[PDB]
Amino acid sequence: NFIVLDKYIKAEPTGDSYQSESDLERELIQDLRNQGYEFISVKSQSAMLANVREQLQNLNGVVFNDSEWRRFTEQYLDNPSDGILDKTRKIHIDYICDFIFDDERLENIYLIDKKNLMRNKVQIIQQFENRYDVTILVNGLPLVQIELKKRGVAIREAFNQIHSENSLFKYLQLFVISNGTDTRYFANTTKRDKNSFDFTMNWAKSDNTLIKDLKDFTATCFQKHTLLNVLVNYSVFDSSQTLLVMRPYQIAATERILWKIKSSFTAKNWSKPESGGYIWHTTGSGKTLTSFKAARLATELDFIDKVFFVVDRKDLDYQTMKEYQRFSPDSVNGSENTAGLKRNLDKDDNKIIVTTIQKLNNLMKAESDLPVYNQQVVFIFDECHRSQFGEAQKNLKKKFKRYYQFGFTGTPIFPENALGSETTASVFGRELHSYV
Amino acid sequence: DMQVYIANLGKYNEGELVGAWFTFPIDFEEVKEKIGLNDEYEEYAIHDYELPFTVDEYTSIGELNRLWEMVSELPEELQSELSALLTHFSSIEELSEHQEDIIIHSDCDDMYDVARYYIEETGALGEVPASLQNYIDYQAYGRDLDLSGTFISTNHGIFEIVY
Amino acid sequence: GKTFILGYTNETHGIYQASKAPVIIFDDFTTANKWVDFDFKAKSSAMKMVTSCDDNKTLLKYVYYWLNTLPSEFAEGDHKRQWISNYSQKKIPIPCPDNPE
Amino acid sequence: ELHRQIWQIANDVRGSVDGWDFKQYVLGALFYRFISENFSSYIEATDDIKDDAIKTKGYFIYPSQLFCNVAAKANTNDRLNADLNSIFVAIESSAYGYPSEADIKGLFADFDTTSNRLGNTVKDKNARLAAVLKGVEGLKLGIDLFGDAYEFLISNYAFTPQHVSKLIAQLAMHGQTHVNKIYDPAAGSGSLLLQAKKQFDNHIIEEGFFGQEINHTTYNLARMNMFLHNINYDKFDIKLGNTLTEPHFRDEKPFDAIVSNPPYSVKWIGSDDPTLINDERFAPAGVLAPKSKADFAFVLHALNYLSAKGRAAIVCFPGIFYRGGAEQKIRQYLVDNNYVETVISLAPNLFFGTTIAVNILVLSKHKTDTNVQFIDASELFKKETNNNILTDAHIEQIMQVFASKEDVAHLAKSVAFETVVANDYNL
Amino acid sequence: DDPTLINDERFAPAGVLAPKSKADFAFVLHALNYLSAKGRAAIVCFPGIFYRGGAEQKIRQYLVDNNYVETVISLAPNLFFGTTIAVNILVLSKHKTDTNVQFI
Amino acid sequence: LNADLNSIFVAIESSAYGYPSEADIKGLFADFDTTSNRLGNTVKDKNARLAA
Repeated sequence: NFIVLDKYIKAEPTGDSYQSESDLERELIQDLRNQGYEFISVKSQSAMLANVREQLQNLNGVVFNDSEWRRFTEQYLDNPSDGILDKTRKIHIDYICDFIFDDERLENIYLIDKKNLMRNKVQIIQQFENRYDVTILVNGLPLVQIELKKRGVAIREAFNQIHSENSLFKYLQLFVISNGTDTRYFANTTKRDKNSFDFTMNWAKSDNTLIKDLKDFTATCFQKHTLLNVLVNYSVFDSSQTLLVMRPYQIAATERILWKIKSSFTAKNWSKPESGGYIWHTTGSGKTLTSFKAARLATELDFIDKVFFVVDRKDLDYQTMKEYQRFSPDSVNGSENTAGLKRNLDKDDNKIIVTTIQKLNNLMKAESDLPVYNQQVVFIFDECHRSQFGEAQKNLKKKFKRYYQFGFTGTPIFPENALGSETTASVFGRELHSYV
Repeated sequence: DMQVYIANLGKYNEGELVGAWFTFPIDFEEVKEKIGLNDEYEEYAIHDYELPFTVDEYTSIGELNRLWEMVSELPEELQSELSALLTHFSSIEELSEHQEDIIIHSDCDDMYDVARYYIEETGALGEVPASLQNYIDYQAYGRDLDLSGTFISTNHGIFEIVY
Repeated sequence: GKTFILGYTNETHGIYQASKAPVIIFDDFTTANKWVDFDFKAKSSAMKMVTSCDDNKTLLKYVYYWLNTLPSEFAEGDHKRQWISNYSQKKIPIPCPDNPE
Repeated sequence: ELHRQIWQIANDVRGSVDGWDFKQYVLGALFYRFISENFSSYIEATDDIKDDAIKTKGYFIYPSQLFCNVAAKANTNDRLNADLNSIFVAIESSAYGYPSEADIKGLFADFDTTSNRLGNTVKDKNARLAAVLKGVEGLKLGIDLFGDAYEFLISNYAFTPQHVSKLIAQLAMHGQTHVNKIYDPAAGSGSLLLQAKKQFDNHIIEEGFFGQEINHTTYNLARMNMFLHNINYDKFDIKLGNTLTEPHFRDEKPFDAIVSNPPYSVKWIGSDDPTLINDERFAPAGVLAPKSKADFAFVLHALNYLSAKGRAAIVCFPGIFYRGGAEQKIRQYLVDNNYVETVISLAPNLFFGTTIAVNILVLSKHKTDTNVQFIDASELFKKETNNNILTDAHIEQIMQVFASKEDVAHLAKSVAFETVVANDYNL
Repeated sequence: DDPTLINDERFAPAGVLAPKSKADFAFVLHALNYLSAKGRAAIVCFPGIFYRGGAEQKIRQYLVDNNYVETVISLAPNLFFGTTIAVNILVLSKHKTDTNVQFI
Repeated sequence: LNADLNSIFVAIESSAYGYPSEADIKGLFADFDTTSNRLGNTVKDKNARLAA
């Protein structure tokens, strides 16, 4: 079901003392084979390339000759004039290429089955050609770098102590650096002291508790669905260009939200308070970012028709829109009024609609049963029922029926700053996930 | 058209959310009876507006009626394109300075029509011989007027800010 | 150019036609073509109109001449420039203070 | 409404580049919707607004005998609309190739070659094609006013306006219900052959509206042009390539009425790089045309393919003026008999992206026996922009002038053949 | 400006900022950003600069706050590829006399 | 590169003159050779177009 589970799996070492970078790696590989990964021995370059036309036969289910494979390798796979940035774009955006056969039919060569992640075949390899390294290579392409260190290599100098042809290793995206007592991980950004332990992440338990060891780290994050959802569903390739990785508790609460959708939709229930729920991420969230990811996953999640992430306004609507055209492609604003907003409810392909609560109230005081009424629609509020109580909520329970009523909030019921609105417990149901 | 959601700074987090929409003219005591009070005077929390322009989060209501009277002062085709016209300018009294200085073209719809108007019917050169009738580069004439003149392409026509 | 393209319907088109001696300025970007608005005339598309406020002194065929008393700065049309300050402000030698009589 | 849907095309689908590039995509989606509606209408002769995959080859051969495009079981635009906004692009690339398999008989195919595409990324291509298919899908098209949209869309700003084409047709037509019509050399569009069917909806088609044309995209749009007007499969086809190099059919046949619109002074290098001195169409000329024109190759080609009731209505820039002794003996061989009969000049402009006055040559193997010119300079109704249009019954005035050899003042008339040989063969 | 070019090194000395269309006047603001007193800098602009109203007057006034601009030179239409307008050459150094220059 | 007709192979004008186009050692100044490296449309219509 989930990715981050509430129960915590056991922690063990694989030692084979970690001062040597050649022994416990083998036990790690054998644990991955116990997780169902496949160690092959290609300590070379060209045959590894042929491994790609090994995998894609399995992947897209179609057959190359040699010449079209040279065309695909030259023109799309291993364009030599390109760096890590556009190749990262090919990871997260341009992961499909059209191709014309000698039969002259156009077929869409994929790279990752982002629909059925279980279809995607994985492999694991290790050191060759320097240092002693571990490489997780999925569907032919190498993705995850793993380097163990000594006990002497401190967590601050995990990066601060250590740091064509071949150009095939340019596809490497994640720098998962370990030492024996800790493991951190980050994107394709290698600044010296700013991207140290502060900007990298330890893995954590279900709610808050961080992880230090290795084999438990393996049994958590190196799972099949887990590592793929890391690589696909929770990777934010900002068009800075900068890849961003979400916090683990962010991903966990997102999983709680989407699984709540999955559970309530198959139970064909709507409009209950306990069908809702809310998140106390008042700080350390990137509530913009986490809301964007949850919203886009709702849009692709296809149970529904519309996702209304609504807020109240004090330079918020222009702000987060500006935050989300950073997250480049698609978001319909609530500009400028409830005139063409109905055209926006008519419109799709730009599915996420963001507006003020007061524009919505200008639609909900009147306007007499909009055609998106009895449709499956998810209302992602912000500043939950401790900061919304009135005409929105009462005409929400009055008018609207098939709403999935969620919301991030920095405002649950506090003793400190609860001068916003009414209760949340019998209105939005129960609290779901929180962070200090 | 031109209505604001303004209340209240009491319970600053948009608690005591009252007062739906206020078309102009807008009074202190009218909104005050709409909202009561927040035991003191901290109100007109500007958070939402149907306005054809850009307004600020703490603009006083007398200034709001001032802006509305400047809107109602202007002709309605200019009231429709205040958003486009204010791009060149910065305020409305500024716009009220050169409100005489706007050339309106419902007749002209692109730059080509502007060139054909200012050449043919204006008669900026006189003779149009039949040997020369086709042979007036309206495209380059529009490029040169675009270099010189301040032009704005709108829905209802083309507006020339001539000084 | 010349002061005559032919007739039009004067009924219900707001054509001014009635002071029997105004003047004009043609052109925008030329500022040299001068005509006395003689009899009953339209407002056709570039006729930036000039008459007087004080109609006791001016006798504006006077000032119709007084434009072309200076052709050396007034009546030279060269580029794409409007000259509102140039014909608006100053100066003109006037036999004021024999005004108006 | 006609101009309302024309306005819908003039706004909605026009996005987001120059129209000559997305034109192919728009017209392809339009044509696919047409085949969808036509095939769905035909299979009802019982509620296929949604189909069923029950394809019977002994029954599906009957469209291949009859319409020669079995679309699919369930791969039409009405059935695309459910799967519209979904992965992926090349289902239309498949559903081009499959109905264009259809080898039985007389393929008239290799045809939907538009979408390749650009495009910059695959999701961008998918969203753009979804937008185009929705915008074509989001139209109000009833069932017969479908080609009018194609008439407007081909009449973008950038082509032989309809009254001029109508004038060519009425020049091509009087006292005539006689198989065959028509042949066209250098057809360009079929927009001038559109009025041929408006004439031939009256009695009947006679044979195929035979054209040959050079530019391959123009070739494809012309073939779908005369496909869209409910024109039957069997006869109506166009050959690709130059007519000056390789005309076909040479054997088939001496024709009875022919029209044209040749290009403007397009060159050709064949004099005499092959033995075109000793061909069948340039040999009675005695000389060949220079490289700075092509028009007389068309007209000798024309009078080659011509019957007793054969007439040739061709257009010209005034490069047929006198232009020297070789062009004299061209003109002389024309006035050797009553080959050329009347000429008609028009007034500038009347044409897109063009200036000059044009000329209309009328040719027949039929006695007169003199040249009776039928020429005005005005009118030539030059009020609507620009010399537009030769209005309805303004053209009938000109046809009435054409009718029986009239001699109207401030208008042209007969000349003597002795006068025009006493003249130096002028117009 | 929507970014911190509202409060950059060159448009905060400008006071009012470059509009959506006439941002040619930003470039001389850029040109003084890359400038020393001895070495002189020659730019050109199409002649839509008289001082272009109060939207650019202070800009012009900033340029005559000191002699940031030194000299101007006019030209003849065409003397280009089909303009047919002149331009205005603006030569900028902080090498002052000081006197206004109209040596055109 | 410029001699004949009917050779092998096709592709000489977009991609794979890589050792002058990339040329990382040193002072490389990329997008340096964005004109003609290796591809390529036909057999020696293409490469005899190059030849002639």
